[PDB]
Amino acid sequence: MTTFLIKHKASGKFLHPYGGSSNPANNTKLVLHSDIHERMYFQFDVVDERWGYIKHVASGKIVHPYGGQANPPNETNMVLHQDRHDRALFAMDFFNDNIMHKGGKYIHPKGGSPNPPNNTETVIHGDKHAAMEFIFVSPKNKDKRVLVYA
Repeated sequence: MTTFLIKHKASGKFLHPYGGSSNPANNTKLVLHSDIHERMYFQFDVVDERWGYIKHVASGKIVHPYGGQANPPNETNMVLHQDRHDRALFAMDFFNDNIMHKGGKYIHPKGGSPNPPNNTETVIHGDKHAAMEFIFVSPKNKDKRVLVYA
């Protein structure tokens, strides 16, 4: 199914598991990093119309708010975990360019910087601004948007 990079729009860095492993342990944090390789490729498993799991290709683990809450508060870390459940549902809003968790909050770089350094953690946060925007691009062309829903 269609593979993509999650690119932070303001800085051009990508979502990675911290340490870049092909098999990250449960609860490894998701960070921003400039490197491109097969261990930062993602896919999107549609569950219910806009909602689905954001899946790390190399390991098959998916994105979760740490602790798996329905309504994680601001600053909750994004991590990878093997479990599938409704608290790991996100919508990939490719029109407003953001990623929304089921509870209504978004993925941010921690600190909200438009230029986070390599290995900055990502967190849940309710705010909307230029620095929490993400676009979904081809592994072979980091400037070409791809359709994550098909």
